[PDB]
Amino acid sequence: AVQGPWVGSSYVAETGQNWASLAANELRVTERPFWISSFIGRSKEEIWEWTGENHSFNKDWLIGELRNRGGTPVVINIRAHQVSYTPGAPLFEFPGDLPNAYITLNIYADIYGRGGTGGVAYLGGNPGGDCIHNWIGNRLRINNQGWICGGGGGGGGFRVGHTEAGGGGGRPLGAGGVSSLNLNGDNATLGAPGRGYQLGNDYAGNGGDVGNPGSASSAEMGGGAAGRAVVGTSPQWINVGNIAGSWL
Amino acid sequence: SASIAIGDNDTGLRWGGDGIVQIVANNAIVGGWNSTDIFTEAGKHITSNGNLNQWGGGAIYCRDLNVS
Amino acid sequence: GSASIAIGDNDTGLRWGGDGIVQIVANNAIVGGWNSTDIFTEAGKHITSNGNLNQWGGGAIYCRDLNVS
Amino acid sequence: GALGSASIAIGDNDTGLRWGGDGIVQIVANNAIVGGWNSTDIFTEAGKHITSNGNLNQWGGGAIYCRDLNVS
Ligand SMILES: [Mg+2]
Ligand SMILES: [Mg+2]
Ligand SMILES: [Mg+2]
Ligand SMILES: [Mg+2]
Ligand SMILES: [Mg+2]
Ligand SMILES: [Mg+2]
Repeated sequence: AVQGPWVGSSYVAETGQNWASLAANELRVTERPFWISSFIGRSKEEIWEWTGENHSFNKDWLIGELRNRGGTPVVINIRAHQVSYTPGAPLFEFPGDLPNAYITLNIYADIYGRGGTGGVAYLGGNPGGDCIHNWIGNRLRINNQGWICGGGGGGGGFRVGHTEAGGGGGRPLGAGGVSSLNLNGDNATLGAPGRGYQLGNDYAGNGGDVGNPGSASSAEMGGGAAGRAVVGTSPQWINVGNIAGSWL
Repeated sequence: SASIAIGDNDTGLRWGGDGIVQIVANNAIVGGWNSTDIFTEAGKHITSNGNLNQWGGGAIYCRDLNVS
Repeated sequence: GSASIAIGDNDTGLRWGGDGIVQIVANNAIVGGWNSTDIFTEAGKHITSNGNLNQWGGGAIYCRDLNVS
Repeated sequence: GALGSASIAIGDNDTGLRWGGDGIVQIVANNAIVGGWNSTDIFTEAGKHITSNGNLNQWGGGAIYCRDLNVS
């Protein structure tokens, strides 16, 4: 941020501009004329570079780091694939009380809610996870040059009589259902859902592809519901791009 | 008196109106002062080769500012 | 030297302001002056460039606040 | 004296205004050269300061140029 009393070199360092009028624009100061004291405490938007592929992404880590920047707006350039660590929590969540003036996602990779876990025995599959929960409306802006995907639902479980088997995990990386008999569904991969346990005409459901529900079992246990791409309030769409699952 | 030459007779200080002095160098009117202001004329510069200070409750006013 | 250099009439010009000190005066308003280290104006009296206003070299501009139009 | 023949002594003999050469004036106090002017500029010498106790203004299509800016 710009700090006094050496406001001049401080704004040059913060903004990259020597001319005050152009430094003002970098600090989003729109008043004209302006008092240079109004620079103090303001920051140029921050730009984050993520090139670490992360299949265990925790939305609370991101919330903490955004809050650490206070009112400063944050641009995130996502250049490696990202998957939530669990289908019970979205990959990214933007709570209504975030302080940042705005957040921009520049998506250059595939980002995903986690696939849902396959069901076991008479239980349906579990729902796919959501990708983005947005509670700051148009203060979130999305430039999707990659994929935004809700996770696939898990397959429905299988049971007839005493035989119990598990459904496949939803894409990506959803867990296969683990039955009491170790008649288990397959875990999904990043790129494809997991197969349910199968025996001839008998089977537990397969996991769903991104943005889709899990398959029903041969015993009619239903698949988990599809995960959703963007949930909650509408962001500003710089580019909608490729989306699997519902959005707004 | 109306005109104070300082060395050459195109250079020095002269009457510029009531309570007004002009600062002159080789016939160029570089600036002047009156009861409220010391000033340069248009396109004539003020340069401190030390510090340049504004003290008290006033302020600096400009069109734009370049900090190197 | 002189106690006073009248420019125009006796109320406007330059005056002795103390040891090594000169007062700059106009209709007996004391507008500013100088000494061995500083050229300055008095309280509420202004310095205005109608060209560029420069601080050149290793020093700095010091102010209370600065307004950019 | 120290201001010489092309000078205006004010107060004492080493304070006042001194010719600097054609079209140049020196502003002098106790034999120190505080600043001066020429046909294009009013200025101080190195390490010598300009101070307003009112406002300090730049009007028109020029600008203020500095090395750094301190705001209290
Ligand atoms: Mg497109
Ligand atoms: Mg002549
Ligand atoms: Mg005029
Ligand atoms: Mg001449
Ligand atoms: Mg009068
Ligand atoms: Mg003396």
